[PDB]
Amino acid sequence: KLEAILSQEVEAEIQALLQEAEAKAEAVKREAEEKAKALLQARERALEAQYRAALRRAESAG
Amino acid sequence: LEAQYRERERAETEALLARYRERAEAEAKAVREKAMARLDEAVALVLKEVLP
Repeated sequence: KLEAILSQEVEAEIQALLQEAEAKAEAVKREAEEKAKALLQARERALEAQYRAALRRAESAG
Repeated sequence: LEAQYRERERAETEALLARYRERAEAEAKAVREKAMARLDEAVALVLKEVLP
């Protein structure tokens, strides 16, 4: 009989759901890694500019 | 990242200045020595026009 088994047909639909949201808990983290990363690509280029600029000034001064 | 970029430029922008200082006084020296051996010539040239 299905009684205890009756409950495993739900626990399988409500396991489908919980995996679909651990396929969103991965997507969210992808976007957030690609965000955190890009905030440091902007950090890299802007500093590089300010170091190109600081030595160029100090040459014209010299 | 800021911290080691600011410390990157500083440790070059003292060295560069220090070295430019060595060159400034040698390039001052490089025009003086030419001049004092082309000296009797300026003095002569000036003089011939201050006595009319």
